[PDB]
Amino acid sequence: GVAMPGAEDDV
Amino acid sequence: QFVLTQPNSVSTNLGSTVKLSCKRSTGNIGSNYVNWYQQHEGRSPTTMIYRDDKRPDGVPDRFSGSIDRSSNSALLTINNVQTEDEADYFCHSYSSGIVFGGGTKLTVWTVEDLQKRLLALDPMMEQEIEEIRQKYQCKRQPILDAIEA
Amino acid sequence: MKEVQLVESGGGLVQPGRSLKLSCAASGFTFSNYGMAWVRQTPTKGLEWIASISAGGDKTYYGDSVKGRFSISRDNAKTTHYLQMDSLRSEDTATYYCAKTSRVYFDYWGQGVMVTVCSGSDYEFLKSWTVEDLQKRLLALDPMMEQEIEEIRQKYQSKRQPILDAIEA
Ligand SMILES: [Ca+2]
Ligand SMILES: [Ca+2]
Repeated sequence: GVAMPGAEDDV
Repeated sequence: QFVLTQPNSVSTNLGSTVKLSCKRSTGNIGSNYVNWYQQHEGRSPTTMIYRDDKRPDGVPDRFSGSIDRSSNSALLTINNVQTEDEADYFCHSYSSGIVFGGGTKLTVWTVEDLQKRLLALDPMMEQEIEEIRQKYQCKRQPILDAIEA
Repeated sequence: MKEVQLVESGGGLVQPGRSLKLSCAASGFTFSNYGMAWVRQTPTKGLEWIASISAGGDKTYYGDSVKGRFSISRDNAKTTHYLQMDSLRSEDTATYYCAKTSRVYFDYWGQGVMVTVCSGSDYEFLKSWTVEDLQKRLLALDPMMEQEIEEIRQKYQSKRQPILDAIEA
């Protein structure tokens, strides 16, 4: 899985 | 980078069920999460659906999202449509960049709620007038600068 | 139990080629636990994602429109993030929203701030004019602004009318 660009470090 | 295509305008009758579509142009609609935002006239967008089909608390049950892979599209379904639902609806997804659909414009009390609704029009009107003031300040300033010279 | 609130400041009017810095103050959550973003809107072109900056502030992303012209940053000890806008163009005219991320979507949005970029149009031709000629152009320009403002007032006055009579009785 991959997070939305720029949200990859959201908790 | 893919594109998300929504119909410009959709009309339905009150109490009916309306299916707003969001087609992805290249790659699979099911590859990345699809989210839906509602934006009322003069207001900020708010989340209606996140992670394809989850409702934030405070979003009523009659809103529901889904993914229709057969047409490579996402669907925002609204059951028993009310007049309060008339708004612009944007789907949203991503891959390497962030993509919004173009938006589908949907068309279809006690004294305190009415008063609140009336007074809310005043800041919206003022904001539109302020945009116009700024636009014409651009056209006016060269003249006034020319006059001082 | 805290209501999340994002508040943009800055913006307004600006010349092309020049610069503007937008601010967003964020409240109601642990600021450095979440990415922040900027999305802009116009009536015809819809929403366009402009820039994102990761939670720790070490990674930034930009939309095609603004690559190399806009720079996004954040001051965590201030719960604020910024959009520095350079080399502004007429087509950058838009309402700019700040937004918070929650992994896979934008969960909360700001109020939106209007940025108006003037045309870079040449106004050298004005120098052959007299003060009187220049004043006559002002007298022509203002009736057209007034017409635009009046059509807004009419648009909202039909919005007011049913609420106003529903209140009556
Ligand atoms: Ca003359
Ligand atoms: Ca009219």
